[PDB]
Order: sequence, then C-alpha cells, then structure tokens
Amino acid sequence: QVQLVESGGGVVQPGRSLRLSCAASRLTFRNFGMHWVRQTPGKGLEWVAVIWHDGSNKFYADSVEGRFTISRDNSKNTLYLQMNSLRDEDTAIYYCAKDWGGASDRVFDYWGRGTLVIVSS
Amino acid sequence: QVQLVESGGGVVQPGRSLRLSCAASRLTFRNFGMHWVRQTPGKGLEWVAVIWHDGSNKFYADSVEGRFTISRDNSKNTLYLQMNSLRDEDTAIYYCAKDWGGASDRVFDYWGRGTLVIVSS
Amino acid sequence: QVQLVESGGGVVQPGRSLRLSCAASRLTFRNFGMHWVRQTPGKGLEWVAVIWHDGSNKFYADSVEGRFTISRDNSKNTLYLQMNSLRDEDTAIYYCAKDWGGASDRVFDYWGRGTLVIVSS
Amino acid sequence: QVQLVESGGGVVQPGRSLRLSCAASRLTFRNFGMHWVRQTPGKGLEWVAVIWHDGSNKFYADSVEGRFTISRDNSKNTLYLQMNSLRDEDTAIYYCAKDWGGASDRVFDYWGRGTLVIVSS
Amino acid sequence: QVQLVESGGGVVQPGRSLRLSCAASRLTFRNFGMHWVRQTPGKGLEWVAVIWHDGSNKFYADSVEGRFTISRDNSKNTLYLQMNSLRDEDTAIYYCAKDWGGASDRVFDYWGRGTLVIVSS
Amino acid sequence: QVQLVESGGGVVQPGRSLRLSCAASRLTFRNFGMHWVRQTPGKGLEWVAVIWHDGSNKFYADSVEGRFTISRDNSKNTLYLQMNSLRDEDTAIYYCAKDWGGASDRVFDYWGRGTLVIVSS
Amino acid sequence: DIQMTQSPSTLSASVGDRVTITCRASQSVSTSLAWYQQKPGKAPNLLIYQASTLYRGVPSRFSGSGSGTEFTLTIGSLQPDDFATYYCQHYNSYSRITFGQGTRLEIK
Amino acid sequence: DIQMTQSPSTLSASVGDRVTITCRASQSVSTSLAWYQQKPGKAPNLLIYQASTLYRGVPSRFSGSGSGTEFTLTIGSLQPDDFATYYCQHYNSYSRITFGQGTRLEIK
Amino acid sequence: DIQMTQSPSTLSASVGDRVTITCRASQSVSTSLAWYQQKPGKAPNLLIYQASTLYRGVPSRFSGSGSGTEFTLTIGSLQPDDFATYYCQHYNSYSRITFGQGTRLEIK
Amino acid sequence: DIQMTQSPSTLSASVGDRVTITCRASQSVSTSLAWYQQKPGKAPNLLIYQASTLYRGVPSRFSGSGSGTEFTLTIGSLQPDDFATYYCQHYNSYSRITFGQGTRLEIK
Amino acid sequence: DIQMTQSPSTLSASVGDRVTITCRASQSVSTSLAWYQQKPGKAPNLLIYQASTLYRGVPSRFSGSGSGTEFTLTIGSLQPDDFATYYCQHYNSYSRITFGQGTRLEIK
Amino acid sequence: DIQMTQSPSTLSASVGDRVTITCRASQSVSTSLAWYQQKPGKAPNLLIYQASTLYRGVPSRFSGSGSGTEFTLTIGSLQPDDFATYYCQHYNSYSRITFGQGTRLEIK
Amino acid sequence: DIQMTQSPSTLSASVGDRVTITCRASQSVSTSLAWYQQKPGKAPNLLIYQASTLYRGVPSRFSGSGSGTEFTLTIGSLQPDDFATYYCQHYNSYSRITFGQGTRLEIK
Amino acid sequence: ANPNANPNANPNANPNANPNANPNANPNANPNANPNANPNANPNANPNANPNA
Repeated sequence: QVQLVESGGGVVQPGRSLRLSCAASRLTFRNFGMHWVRQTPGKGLEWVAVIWHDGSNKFYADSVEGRFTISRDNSKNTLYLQMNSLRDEDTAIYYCAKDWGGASDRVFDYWGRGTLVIVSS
Repeated sequence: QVQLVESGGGVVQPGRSLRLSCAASRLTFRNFGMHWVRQTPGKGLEWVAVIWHDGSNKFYADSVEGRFTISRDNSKNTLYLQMNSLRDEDTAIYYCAKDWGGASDRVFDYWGRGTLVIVSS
Repeated sequence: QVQLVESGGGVVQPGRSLRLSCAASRLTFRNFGMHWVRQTPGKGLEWVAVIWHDGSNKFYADSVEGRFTISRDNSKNTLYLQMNSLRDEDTAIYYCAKDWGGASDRVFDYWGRGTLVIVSS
Repeated sequence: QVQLVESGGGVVQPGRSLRLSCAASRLTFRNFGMHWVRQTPGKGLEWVAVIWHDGSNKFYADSVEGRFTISRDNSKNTLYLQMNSLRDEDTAIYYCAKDWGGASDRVFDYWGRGTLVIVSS
Repeated sequence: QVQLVESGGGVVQPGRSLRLSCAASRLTFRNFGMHWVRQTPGKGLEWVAVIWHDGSNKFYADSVEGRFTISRDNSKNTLYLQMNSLRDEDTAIYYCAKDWGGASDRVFDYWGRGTLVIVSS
Repeated sequence: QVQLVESGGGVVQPGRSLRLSCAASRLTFRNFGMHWVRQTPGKGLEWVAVIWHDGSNKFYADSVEGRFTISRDNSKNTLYLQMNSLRDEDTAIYYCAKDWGGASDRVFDYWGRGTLVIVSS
Repeated sequence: DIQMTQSPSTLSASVGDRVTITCRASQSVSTSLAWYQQKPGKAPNLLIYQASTLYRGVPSRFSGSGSGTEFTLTIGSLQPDDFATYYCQHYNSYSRITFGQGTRLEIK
Repeated sequence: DIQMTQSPSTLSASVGDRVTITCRASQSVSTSLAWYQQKPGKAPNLLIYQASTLYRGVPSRFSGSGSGTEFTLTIGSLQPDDFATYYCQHYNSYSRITFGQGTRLEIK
Repeated sequence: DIQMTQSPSTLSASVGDRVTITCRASQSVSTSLAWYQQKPGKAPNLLIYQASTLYRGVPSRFSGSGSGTEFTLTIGSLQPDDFATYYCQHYNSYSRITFGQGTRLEIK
Repeated sequence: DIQMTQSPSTLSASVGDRVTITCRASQSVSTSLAWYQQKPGKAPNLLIYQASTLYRGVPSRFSGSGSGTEFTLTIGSLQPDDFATYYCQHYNSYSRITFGQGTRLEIK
Repeated sequence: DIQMTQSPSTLSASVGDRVTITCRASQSVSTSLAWYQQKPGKAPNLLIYQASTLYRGVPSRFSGSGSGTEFTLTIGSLQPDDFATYYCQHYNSYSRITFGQGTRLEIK
Repeated sequence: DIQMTQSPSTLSASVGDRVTITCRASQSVSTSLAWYQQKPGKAPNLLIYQASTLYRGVPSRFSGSGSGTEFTLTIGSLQPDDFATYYCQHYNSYSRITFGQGTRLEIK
Repeated sequence: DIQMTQSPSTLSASVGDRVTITCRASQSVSTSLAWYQQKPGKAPNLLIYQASTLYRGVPSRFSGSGSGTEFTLTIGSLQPDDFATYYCQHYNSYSRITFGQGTRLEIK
Repeated sequence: ANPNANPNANPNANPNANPNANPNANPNANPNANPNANPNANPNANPNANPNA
C-alpha cells in the first residue's frame, strides 16, 4: 500500500550533525524521485531537497544550501538526509516524501509519518 | 501462433489476496518484456504493470502502486501478477500482453485472452 | 575455405510444417553464431533469426516470432530451423549465414547459397 | 556552509595571459550559474561575466568583450576565467559569485574571498 | 580582441547574385545582433540590414527591400548577406557591424575591415 | 524584388460575402503594416483598410465600416480582407499595398497587381 | 499521467463510407501513439504504431496521421468487418501509458 | 523564490455549507498548483494537482480552478470530516517549491 | 474625411513642355501629401511624399511644392513616357486617407 | 549599460539614528534592484532583493522602497555593527549588471 | 524495427567514373551500418562494417562514410566487375536487423 | 526616413584650437544620436552615444551636447591624431538608421 | 576485431633518457592489454600484463599505465640493452587477439 | 499612426535570463524505456577464456 517510516531523530546542540533515514516499504524505490518536506512549529510547510531516481541530480532550498546533503541508495530501499551546521530555525518536524511521478507535476502523495528534530541548549 | 493463457481468477472479498498466471507457449519469453493491461467493465482500458526482460526494473500505474506485485520466471515460461489489498475498483478483465520489441515503441501486439477478477461481497 | 550447405526445402501448402538444415563444412560451428536471412522475390533481404554459440539465447524478427523455431546442434556441424504455420509471404530463397565474430558487429561474411521454399496450393 | 576560494592571481605585464579559478566547496555547483565581480582599487564594483549551469550560454560586460573567456567544469567542481590582452584597467581584486537561483532576480549571495590581479611593469 | 573579417567580394554584372560573409572571431556571436553597413564611393554611409541574436526578426533599409537577404549562422560563428538583382548604386564597400549591446542604443562599435563589391560590365 | 499577388475575386450577388487574399513574396511581411486600396471604375481611388504589423489595431474607411474585416497571417505571409453584405457600390478592382515604413508617412510604395471584384445579379 | 480523449464517442456509418476518428492529448506526446481495434468479446489488436506506421498484417485501408496533440485515424472505405470499438493509446517517454474512452463503429 | 499567500487565514463554517479558499501568487505560476489537507496529528495528503484536476480517491465535492495568480479551492458541500488545515503549493519550473501559511477550518 | 479636388481635370501638353498639376485640399493638411502616377493598366507608382521630397528612383524632373491647402506637382521637361494619370493623396493625422479625382496628361 | 547613482556619497550618523540611502537610475529598472553591504576587508553581502524584499538571515531593521528610478534603503535604528559601505545593484532585463559608487556610513 | 532506405534505387554509370550510393535511416543508428553487394545468382558479400571500415579482401576503391542517419558508400573508380545490387544493413543495439531495398548499378 | 544634415562640410583648423561640429535632424530624434570618426582607410570608430555620453576608451577631449534636432560635437583641444571625417548617426525609434554626409578636418 | 595504434612508429634516443611509448585501441579494452619487447632475430618477450603489472624477471625500469583506450609504456632510464622493437597486445573478452604496428627505439 | 514595426528594437540577447538548472524537472525513471533484451548482443563464444587446466 506503501508506507514511509522515517527515523534518526533526537535533540542536538547547534553546530552539531545529525543523520536521518526514510526506510521505505512495498514501494518501487529506484523508479521514483523523493523529497524532504519540513514543517515548522508555526504550522508552516517548507520544502527542503529532492534527489532524482538514480541520484544524478540534487536540488536544495536556499535555506539549507551548503548544510544539507541527501543521498539515495537503492539497494536497501532507503533515503538519507544528513545535516551539518544546524541552528535554532532547523527545529521542526521532518516528513519524507515520494514524487507522484507525473510528466511535469511535482506533488507529494505518500507522505511519511514525521521525525522530530530539536535544536536547543 | 503465440498464445498467452491466463489463470487464477475468481471472486474474492475486499482486502484479500489473489495470484494470476500468464503461462506462455512457443514465444521466446526470456527475450521480451511483458505487460498487464486492465479493462474495466465500463469498457475502459488502463495499463497496470510492465517488467523488463530480466526483471531488472518494474513499473506500475499510480493507482496500483504498493498493492500489486508482478514478477517473471523464465525457467518454466510464465508470468505472474500477485494481488494484495484489493478493492471495488479492481473488478475488471485482466489481459496479459507482450511488448512489440520496438526500439522506442511500447505497443502490445500479442494480447492474452483475459482472466476475470471480481471483488464483492 | 568454409562453405555452408543448406537443404530441406521444396514446395509446401499454407499451414504445413517444413524443416531446413544448414550443415556446415570446415567451419568452427561451436564458436560462431549463425543467422538465417530471407531474400523475398521482390529483391528484399529480411533477417529471420540468430542462434547463440551454445544455444543459450535465441532471437527472431517480428514477422516470424512463434511460427519459426531454430536449433543448434554442435555435434554433427549443422544449424537447424523448423518452419511452421506458413502462408504466402514466406515464399522466398532462404540464406544461411555466419556472423563475422566482432565484439559488437553483427555482420555476415560466409553466406550460404540458399534453399528455396515455395508456399502454394 | 558553502565557501568560495579563488586562486591564480599575481603580477602580469600588459598583453600577457592569466587564468583564474573559483574551486567551490560543499555547493551544488552544477545547478547554479556563477558570476565574476571585479572591484577596482577606487572601490568601484563592476560585473565581469556569467556562465549558465551547463555552460550553454555566456554573457560578458562590454569592457571585457572578446578579451575574457570564462569556462565552467562541473566534474572538478570549479570555475575558470581566462584573461587575454590585459591592461591598466584590469588591475583589481576579483571576487567569484553564485547567482541566488531565483526565477528572475540576478543577485549574488555566497561571495568568495577574492584574488588580487596586478597589471604593471 | 574581437575582429570581424568580411569576404566574398569581387565584380558582378547587374542582376546577378552574390554572397557575403562576416566570420567573427573571439566574440560571443550568439548573444549579439549584427548590422551590415554600406559605404558608397562618395564617402557616404548607409545602413543596410540588421538581424536579431537568434534570427527571429530582420530589418532592411528601403533601398534594399526584397533584393537583399541576411541570415546568421550561430553555430559556425558567422553572418551572411545574400544580394539579388544588383544594380549600379550598390557598388560600395560593405562593412560588417556589431550592435553595442545597450538597452536602447543601436550603435555599432566593432566594425569589420571591409569588403568591396563592384557592379559593372 | 517584392511582388504582391492577390486572388479570390469573381462575381457575387449583393448581400453575399467574399474573401480576398494578398499572398506576398520576398518581403519581410511581418514587420510591415499593409493597406487595401480600391479603384472604382470611375478611375477614382478610395482607401479601404489598414492593419498594423502584429494585428493590434485596424482602421477602416467609413464607407466600409462594419462590413469589411481585415486580418493578417504573419506565418503564411499573406493578408486577408473579407467583405460582408456587399452591395452595388463595391464593384471595383482591389489593390494590395505596403506602407512605406516612414515615421509619419502613410504612403504606399509596392502596390499589388490587382483583383477585379464584381457585384451584380 | 496524460488524459487521452478521442472524439466522437460513437458515430455510425455504412459500408463503403469514409470515417475518421481523432484522438486529443492533454499536452504534447510527440508522435508516439498506437491505435487499437476491439471486436466485442475479443482482446484488441494493433493497427497503427508511431501514429503513422501500418502494422504488418493489417490492410492498407487503415490510415493514421497527425502530430503534437492532433491525431486522426482514417478509414479509406469502411467494410463490414471494421465495425468495432477503436482506442487510441500513447506511450510518451517519462509518462505512463493511458488509453482513450473508445470510439464505437455502428452499422447504418 | 515565489511567495504563496492564501486567504482567508481562518474561515469558520458549519456542516453542509459551501466554502471557497483562494491562494495568491507573488508572480505568475501558470497552472502548476496543488492543494493539501492536513488533519492534526497526520501528515498532509494530496487533493488537487495542476490546480484543476481531482486526485485519485478524493471526494468529488472538492473543486479547484484558476490560472496565473488567482486560484480557488471550492468545497461543494462541507462535510463533518472536512475540517482541517488547507495549503496551496506550487511547483513552477525554474522556481523552488513553496507552501502557504494554511487556512484553518473551524466548526461553526 | 477630407475631400481632395485637383485641377485641371485634363492637361494637354507636348514633349519637352512644362506642366503644373495643382491639388487643393478642402482643409489644411500641413505638409502630409503624396503624388502618384498611374499608367493605364498598371498599379499607380509613388513619385513625391511629404509634398516636396522625391521618392527613391524617380527621375529628378518631378518637383513638388506647396503647403497648407495648395500644392503643386511640376514636371520640368515632359518625356514621352511621362504621359499618364496623376493622383494626389493626403495622410494627415486624425483624418482618413483620400485620393484625388485624377489629372490626365494628353499628347499634343 | 545603465549607470547607477547613489546619494549621498558619504553620510555620517551615530548609534540609534535613522538614515536613508538613495539610488538613482538613468532609466526605468522597474523593481530589479539590490542593496549590498561591504565591510572593510570582506566581500559585500546581500541585503535587499527585488528592491523591497528582505533577504534571509538579515536583521529586519533594514527596509527598502521605491520603483522606477528612485529607490530608498532605510535603516530603522543604527547599530554599531551597521557601519560599512553600501552599494545598489540593478539587474534590469536586457541590460547588463552595474553597481553604484558606494555610500559610506561614518561614526559621529 | 528500423526502415533502412537507400537512394537512388537505380543509377546507371560507365566503367571508370565515381559513383556514390547512400542509405537513409528512419532514426539514429550511430555507426552500426554494413554494406553488401549482390551479383545475380550469388549471395551478397560484405564490403564495409562500422559504416567506414573496409572488410578483408575488399578492394580499396570501396569506401564507406557517414554517421547517425546519413551514410555514404563511395566508389573510387567503377570497374566492370562492380556492376551488381548493393544493400545497406544496420545492426543497432536493442534493435532487429533490417536491410535496404537494394540499389542496382547498370552498364552505360 | 530621417535624413541627417551635418554642418558645415569642412573646417580647417590647427593643433590646439577648439572646433564644433553640428548635426541637424529634419525631425525630432530625442537624444538618440551617435558620432563616428573615420580615419582614411579604416572603418569608423564610435565616439559618442546618446548624444551626451562618452564611449569607453575615447579620450575625454571629445564632448557632445544637444537634444531634439540641434546636436553638436565639440573637441576641446584638437590634437594631431584627431584629423578625420566625422559622421553623425541617429537611431530614433520607429525610424531606420541613417548617417550624415561627413564633416572633414583639415590641418591649417 | 580490435585494432590498436601505437605511436610513435620510431623513437630514437640515447642511453639514460626517458622514453614513453603509447598504445591506442580502436575501442575500450579495460586493462586487458600487454606489451612485449622483440629484439632482432629473437621472438618478442613479454614486459607487462594487465597493462600495469610487471612480469617476473623483467627489470623494474619498465612500467605500464593506462586504461580504456589510452595506455602507455614508460622506461624510466634507458639502458643500452633496451634497444629493440616493442609492441602492444590486447586480450579483451569476446574479442580476438590482434596486434599492434610497433615503436622502435634506435640509438642516438 | 505608425503601423509598422520598430526597426530599432533591442535585438541583442538577454544577459539576465535565468542562469540556473530547473529545480522542478521530471525526477523519475522512464516507464516507457525499452524493456526488451538486445537481439544484437554478441552470440559468439569468448576466445580469451583460460586455456589451462
């Protein structure tokens, strides 16, 4: 039916790193591009990144350029987003995603549950 | 002259599973990609799935993603489509198909006869 | 100097079967692939089939898929093709061939003379 | 966090050639077009050139048209600007740039440190 | 340093055709529109024609409407003006030109060397 | 050399419609507005319509206001004037025309050959 | 996905007539189309691929043409056999395979 | 980027009513919009894509229309399950994906 | 519109003489005139624009003069080829373009 | 090209004050302007884009305004860290990138 | 499959001249082209593989060239024994082998 | 077309004086005028554009002024290299580019 | 078959020099290339296999490098006993063994 | 009024066109890629296999 379960959350100090995973199930992982969507505590939705089906290209929102890196590895059916140089803004609920696959339509259908990341002291 | 017979249909309850077979005869099975085409009783034709010649890649229509799993076994020369978590919009006649073999032409030329799959109560 | 002897032809009615042989001479049959080439009365060359060096894989043209069967016997130095379910368009001079052996070049060097098959009533 | 470091400056007599590099770090270099900005010792700011993401198109300020050649190499994650037929007006501090990536705004966000080029005798 | 060299000159009888070239060097020819300027033996200057950067639109002086056709080949970095139905008043030195690149200033800066065309018998 | 060839004439009864064409050749038709000029059998000339270069504006003589419609097809390099509710006064040979191109001179230079349109019963 | 629209839904004709069936695309699909004929109770078979090429074994009476989003299936002289349901199929790259609703040929 | 602004910030209505939610674009985005419904405690789901096309499995009471910078999500008959947060999301080419603030639907 | 009256209607002259064609506008047209020459069976050709400027390629024997409502076209030395019908045209701003009745030059 | 003139060349003020720096264009640049702050020894940093929008991470005490050729950058309350050289840069379509002279803020 | 079209179908020439035969491809074949010459009563013999490389024992007057869809087989000097039917054959990857129609070169 | 008349045709002058060259337009050209200097045997070089702006690389002793129809080019201190033929060129909107007759500078 | 080209054909050098001989294959041969030395009157002897690996008993002054299509033999210090003919050989899978043309090292 | 085109309109390219890659491409595999095997794959045996016991 396709469910996305994300993991790797926790609370970290500003300036430290953190690894996230989006181990997927029952989905044809290699055939679809994926996104990461960030929802701030103020109930605002913000897009973060996107990796193509084979990992050729990546695009990042300017809010995370040079700090976030996504990597896809088809073999174990999982998606990664590793974070560097976090700050107080980066505290939000992190959703996984899966692009619908349209010819030119960038929309998310099978959202994940959400993994919480806290940056504080 | 290239006949594709399908079997394994019947009537099942919603949410139950069922297996389909597309045992082929006299066709060079291992050298041809194959498809599954669904025809609703409303006379509409919809493509469902396709599997490459060694099964390296599998593609599904979005309406059936995560629910239908298809596979090919060259050794005994048959094609399978395993059905999971069905619902009332899967009542239709299911056609096996064979990709023509064009360099960029994805068209079906030797269709199977078709096996009826019905889900109701 | 490698000469290819082909036989088994004649005149057959539509829908009847026929067997063609391509017994070889002084050529290393096992290490070379083989091709059947059909030369229509309208001065056209149509490729028919190719068999691998040990018979592992087998290809056909679209017009002869499922109706033609080729086989390779390394033991007595011959290439075999069984011809089934014929109609009028198969009436042509049938050429045997041998791929040159390049890494990626499917080019015939030592053509056979040809055995002519008539489909008539 | 994305830092841009330049190199290749020094002292050149008028009329000699010179190559300038903008090797980038942690920036998704291939997705972003890059500019060169020249600051004269008189604290004036002049724009030099721009190269697109794939290098398809280039644009130069008229003061360096035909004398300056800029080239981008995505594989080594670096940018090149080659200078030919320099004169007294080309002695300045050279900054790299990175277009912000918006739809229609040509603004620079991650400037480099700067490399000094001196034309004298 | 941007040099434009013209060629194709000579002598022709009235009513005959002739082709002219403006093979450019070291200029980003694709980004710039170009003009042809004709200098009569009486030392007068007449503007002839202009073509846009991609050849979308062309404009001609009324003295050469329907007899002169200008075309641009961005791939080979060159400009063409083909003249038909010549007469005595078209005997002059033909100058290639390059629009300055300003927002609204249609002014030529980098002229060519010049090609002499003689129409006589 | 700029030739304007018209067509679509003939004889029609009053109250019927009729379409005229002004297929041009060798002219940069897209960059020039064009006129239709009517020459009555009394050898007097009357202006009919003008169409701007891109079709933005149209102007008609009061004697043809609301009955004549002029449209231009830049892609096909042709000019159209379709008349509706014709009457006896509209018997005349219809000329195409091309505005000279001056800043403020609406003067016709390259007239067409002429098409005779007759209205009678 | 791409929605395939073929018009008319149902048009009747007599033997020997000329009937043309169109297929409309939501956006450009290059020239990668395929026309299918389905006699009632039978799995459908291929007539045209690449939107203009006649498949082998199909009579030359069937004819297709068009590019972009305009594609038409033209029958030179409709015969009693050709009374069936006609489908237009697309296989544009990076887009999933869809079909039309199905035009019906009805006698007289 | 392109700023997604939708109005009103909060719209309260009762069951059986008809509500329209408008989203304003900072600049033209053609027709590449989407509408998402976030029920609290759950990740948002897809309702509309291409600003006019109903997704698969969404009730037909949801309607979307508009082009350029003025777009509207219309609910034909508000139902007891349809109280949640609504966002407008655009995916125009050469511009990054942005979301709106999100309108709250509050009972009566 | 502005009615144009040119006189004389017919002006007989011989080769080598000097003729003057006058074109009187009913109201001031500033300097926006044009003079056309029509040879029988041919579309009329432009001779003078702006009422004084020679068009390209016209023999210099034609001269235009006048302003306001009174304008003259003068042929310095009438040539055998210059026997034809002449029309004067105005294109004054905010007014519609009208032509003259037509002055004829007759041999001898 | 389009020359950019910013006034005044030098403007001195103390902490807690409010200052406005203008930028005057030779011709209309619509709203395609940007403001840069360069501290000595460092490359300039982006402050405003689209002539009114605040760039990410910049303190909100800066405000931009203006359209056409007259534009204003206003610092609401001067701070000890806001003493540097300010440049106005335009990116009008079909025109090349130019910068202003550079206004200097001097303490007291 | 690729329709592999060679033009001209028949071209006459006399011994000693230069004759060139080309073959058109429906879509790109890169450089996997082959040429065969067929004298009457004999199976075709290979001349060129890789669209440019002369096979062993092939006279040097035989020469192939071209890439993509445009290819040319050029005769250095036509000889009396070079009068036969010539074919173009491609072996593109993931595609089936097809031949040309066959060009006939005839005496005088 | 707009025919440019630059007056006077020739000024003799010596090294060190001040010379003014005028260019008169038949109708308003706003400020869209450019001045060219042609030394014999060479293609002309750009000096002034927009009738008041100095082109890059041109010595500052050249200065242009005027708007409407009266435009003057002034060389403040003539130098031995500055002896050449000078052309004034207009590029007014909706009108084609034309050049002046060419003023010459003669030593002594 | 795979055709390699080794350049230069002949390279003269003195004792103590450093010489590099290349071997260019018609198509990528991975690392399946081997080099040989052949003295006059003697059969060629192997130098390097896997295009980089030294054979037992071969002096360490011989070193091989390269992959794909471009490979090189390098002798770091030429000694008097290394004057001979050196060839390159490929053994790519699914390809037959063919052999190079030859670089010759000649004294001074 | 002047009905013709403006022959002095800006004919040059746009040096401020968006110099970036499209962040919203079609980031998916191609479902209509050739799913068949290559009929022109080399059907000959390898002469370079190990000839030793």
